[PDB]
Amino acid sequence: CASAPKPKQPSDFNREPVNKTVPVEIQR
Amino acid sequence: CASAPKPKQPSDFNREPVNKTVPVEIQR
Amino acid sequence: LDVPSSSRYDHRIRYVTYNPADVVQVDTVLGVATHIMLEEGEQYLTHAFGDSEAYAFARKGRHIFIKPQAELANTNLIVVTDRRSYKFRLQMRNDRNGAMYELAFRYPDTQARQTREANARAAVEAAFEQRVGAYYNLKYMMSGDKDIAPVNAWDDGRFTYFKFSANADLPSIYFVDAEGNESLVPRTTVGSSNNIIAVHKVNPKWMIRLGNRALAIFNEAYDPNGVPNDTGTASPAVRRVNKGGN
Amino acid sequence: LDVPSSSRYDHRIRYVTYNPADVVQVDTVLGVATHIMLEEGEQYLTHAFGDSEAYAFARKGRHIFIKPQAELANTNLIVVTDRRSYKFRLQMRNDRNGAMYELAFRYPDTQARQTREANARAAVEAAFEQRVGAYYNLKYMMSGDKDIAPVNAWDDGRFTYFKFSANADLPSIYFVDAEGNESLVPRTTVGSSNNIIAVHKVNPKWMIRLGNRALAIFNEAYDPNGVPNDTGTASPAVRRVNKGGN
Amino acid sequence: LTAGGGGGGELAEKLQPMRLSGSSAGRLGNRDMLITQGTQLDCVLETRLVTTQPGMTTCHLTRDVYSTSGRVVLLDRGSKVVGFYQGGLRQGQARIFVQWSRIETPSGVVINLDSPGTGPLGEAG
Amino acid sequence: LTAGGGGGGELAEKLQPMRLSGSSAGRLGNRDMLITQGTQLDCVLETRLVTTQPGMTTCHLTRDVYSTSGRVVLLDRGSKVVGFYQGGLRQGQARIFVQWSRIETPSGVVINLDSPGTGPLGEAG
Amino acid sequence: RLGNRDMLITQGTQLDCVLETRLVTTQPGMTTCHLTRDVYSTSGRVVLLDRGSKVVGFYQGGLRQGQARIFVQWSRIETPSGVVINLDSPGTGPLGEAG
Amino acid sequence: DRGSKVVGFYQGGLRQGQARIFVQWSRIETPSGVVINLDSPGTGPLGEAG
Repeated sequence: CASAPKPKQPSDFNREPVNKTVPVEIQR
Repeated sequence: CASAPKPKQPSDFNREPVNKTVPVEIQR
Repeated sequence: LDVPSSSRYDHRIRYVTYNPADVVQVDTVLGVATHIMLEEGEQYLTHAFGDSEAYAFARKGRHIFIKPQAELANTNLIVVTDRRSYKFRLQMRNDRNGAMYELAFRYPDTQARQTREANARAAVEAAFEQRVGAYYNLKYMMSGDKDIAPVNAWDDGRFTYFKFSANADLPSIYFVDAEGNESLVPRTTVGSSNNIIAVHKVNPKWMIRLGNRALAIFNEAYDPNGVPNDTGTASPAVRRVNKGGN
Repeated sequence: LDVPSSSRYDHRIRYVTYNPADVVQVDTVLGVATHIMLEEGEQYLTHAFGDSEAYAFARKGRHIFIKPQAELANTNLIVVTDRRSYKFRLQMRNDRNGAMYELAFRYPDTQARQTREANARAAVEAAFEQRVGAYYNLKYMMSGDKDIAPVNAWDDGRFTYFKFSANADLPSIYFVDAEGNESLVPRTTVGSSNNIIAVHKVNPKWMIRLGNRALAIFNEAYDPNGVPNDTGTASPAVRRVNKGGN
Repeated sequence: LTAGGGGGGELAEKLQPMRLSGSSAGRLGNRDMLITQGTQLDCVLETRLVTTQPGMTTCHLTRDVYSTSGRVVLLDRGSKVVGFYQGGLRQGQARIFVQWSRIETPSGVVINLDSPGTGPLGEAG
Repeated sequence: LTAGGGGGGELAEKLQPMRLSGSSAGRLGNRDMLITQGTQLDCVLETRLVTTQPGMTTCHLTRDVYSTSGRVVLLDRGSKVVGFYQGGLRQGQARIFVQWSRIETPSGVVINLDSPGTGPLGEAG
Repeated sequence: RLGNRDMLITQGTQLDCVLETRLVTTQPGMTTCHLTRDVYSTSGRVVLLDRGSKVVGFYQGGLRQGQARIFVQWSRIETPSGVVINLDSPGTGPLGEAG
Repeated sequence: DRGSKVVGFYQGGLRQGQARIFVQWSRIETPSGVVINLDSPGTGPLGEAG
C-alpha cells in the first residue's frame, strides 16, 4: 500500500555547462 | 493528525540593516 | 675529558655541558657524597662500575649518589639510560681539597629544542593577532523580533560575527539552508566582554532564537566563492603542519 | 683486525665499522669497564667467551658491559644476534693506558639499504607528482539544484574531479547507471584547501545530493575505452610490484 | 660490575523516640571564587530535543554568572553546557529529567557541574 | 663457555540528607588542538539507511571543524566518519540510535570519537 | 595518524562487487561475488584490490516476519594476482543499506 | 538573616488521594556566608506537612 519515498529527482530542464572557466588544477 | 509545532517564523516585513554604525572591531 | 666548570659562588658546585663524544672527569675527595643530577623525565636503565666495591652507589629516581669506599679507587662509571649513556673517570683526590659536591648537566640540544619551540609560539601568536589584509562584509539585514537583534553583524570571508549589546542575552544562532531548514552551526564567543558570537561559516541567511522570539539575518552580499583555506588555520599567515609523521 | 678509531674529544671513545669477516681489537685495561652496544632493536641470542672468568659479562637489552677479572686476560668474546654475529678479541693491556670506555658500530649495510629506500621513495613521489601526458575532458553539463553545484568538473580518463568553492558545503556524489539507479562510488578529497572531490571512476552521468537538494552531472564526451591500467597505480610512471613472493 | 517488663507491643513501638542529631553552622571559605547550591544558571537550549532515544543536549549561557558575593564573573556568557537525558517518559509524564554535566567557559575554564536541568522557572525536568 | 531511640521509621527515613560533593574548576590545556564536548560536526549521510539488519554507516564532513579557540582547522572537510546502529526500532519509535565511531581526515589523521549521531538540529538518533 | 596510506584501505570504504550466486535463504549457505572496479588505496594512488577479485561470504539464520533483508558477511577476497586478505565485513545493497 | 537561600529537594511523586508532596530542605546560606545543614521538613504556610 505504502512504499518508501524516493529522493528528489533533479529537473532536466536548466542544463548548463559546469565549467565556465578552465580550472587552475589543469594548469590553464 | 497532530504534529510537533514548528518554532516561530519571523515576519518578513520589517527588514532593516543590522549595522546602524560601523563596528570598532573592524577598526573603524 | 670534559672537566666540570666551577661556579662563581663556590668551587664545590661545578657544571658540565653534555657531550656524547666526551667523558666527565669527576675529582672526588674522600668521605663526601657527590650528587649527580640527571635530566627530568630521564629513566635510569643500567650502570656499571669499574669496581662495585671501590665506590658506594645509591640511586633514587634521577638522583645519583656515589661515595668512595676504598683507597686508590680509580675506576669508571658508565650509567646508561633510555636517552643517553653517561661517562665518568673517577679519579681519587689524595689531599682532600677542591671537592665536588654535585655535578649538574646542561644539554645544548634540549635547550635549543625548547627555545626554538618558544620562538615559534611567539611568532604564531604575533601572526594570529596581526590579522592583516582582511576584507569585511557589512551588507546584513534583519527582520523579526528586533529585541534580540545584534547591534552589529559582519563577516571577514571565513567567519560571521554578531555583536550584542552589554544588556542583551546572548541568543542561539542557527544556519538556514535554501529550503529554509535550520541546522546547528559551531560558534565561538569572542570579544573583550564576550559580546561577539563568531559562527564558523559564511551563509546568506541566518536564524536567531531566544525563547519564543525569532529574528532572521540576511546576507545581502553573499560571495559563493570566498577565500580558500590553504593553511589549515583561521589565519593566512599561520600554517598547520603535520607533526605526527607516521 | 679492526682497530676502532678514537673521537677528537676523548681518545677513550672509539667507533668501528662492522665487517662480518673481521674481528675488532679491544684494548681493555684493569678496572675500567667497557660498554658495548648492539644496534637499536636487536635481539641478543647468546654469547660465548674464551674465558668465562677472565671477563665479567653483564647485559641489558641491547647494552653489554665487560670488565676483566684476572691477569693475562687475552681471550675472545663471540656474541651472536639475529642480524649478525659480532667478533671481539680481548687483549689486556699491562700499563693501564688507552682504555676503551665505549665502542660503537657504524653499520654500512643497514644505511646502504636505508639510502636505497629513501631514493626509491623520492623517485616514486617525483613520478606521482610529475603527472605528464594527461588528457583532460571538460565537456560536462549539469542540471538540477544549482546551489550545490561545483565551480569546475573534469576528468583525466581515470578519475572524475569536482571542484567546489570555499564557501560551499561538500555534498555527496553518487554513480548513476543506464537505468537511472544510484550506487556508491569511492572518493578522495584532494586539493590544497580540500575543495576537490575525486571519484575513482569515469561515468557518463553522476548525481550530487546534499540534504534535500539534488543535482545531476552529465558527461558529454564519455569515452568507453578509456586508458588501461597496466601498472597498478594511478600513474603510468609507477609500477606496483609483487613483494610477497610466495 | 654492580653492587648487588516489655509488653505493650503496639503502643510501645509507637512511643519509640525519634532523635535527630543537631547541626552546627560553618562558613564558606572564599565567596569571590564560589558558586553555591541553588544558584540558577540561565542558558538557551541549542539542540532540538526528542526523547525517543537517549542523547546529549547542549545549551549556552545567556548571562554572566557572578560569585555568591556578586563581585566576580565566574562563568562567562556564551559558555557551553553539556548534558544528557535517558530512559524516556512514562504514561502521564510531560517532563524529562535532563542532567547537565559540564560547562566550558569561553576562556577555557572547565568545571564538572552535575546538576538537574529545569524549565525557565525552575520546575524539574 | 658462559659464566653462570530509633523510631519514627518513615519520617526519619524521609529526612535523610542528600549530600552532594562540590566541584573544583579546571582549565583546558591547549585549546588550539582541542575539540571539546558538545561540538556539532555537520556531515552528509552517504549510505542509505534501512534498519532491518544491524549495519555500518558512513558520512562525510561538509565543513572544516575548528578547534575550541576557533583558530586551527582540526578535522578537514571531506573527512570520512564511520558508525553503526543495531537493535532495530520498537513500536512508537521513529528514530534509531546511530553511534559514530571513527573519523579520518583527508591528510591521514584518525581519531576515535564514539559519539552519538543526531539529526540536523541535535535531536537524538 | 595512519602509517602508509598507499598500502591501506580504511574503514568504510565501499567495495562494489557483482553477485554471482543466486541467493535463496531457505538454508544457510555461502555466497560469492566479483569486484567490478579497481579498489584504490586511501591516498587514491595504488590499486590494492584488482577488478575481478573473488569475494566469498555467507549468511545464516533466515528471515523473521517483517524482515525483507538478510545479513551477509563477506569473509575473504582473493585478488587475480594471488593476494588474499581476510575482510570480515558486512554486505550491503547498492547504496549501503544493510543486508 | 533575611534573604538567606535555602535548598531542598523532593522525589517519589504523589500517590492517589495525596495532594501534598514531601519537601526536605537541606542547607541554608546566610547573606554573610554562614552555612548550616538543616535537614528539616518543608511545610505549608501554617505548618501542614509537605
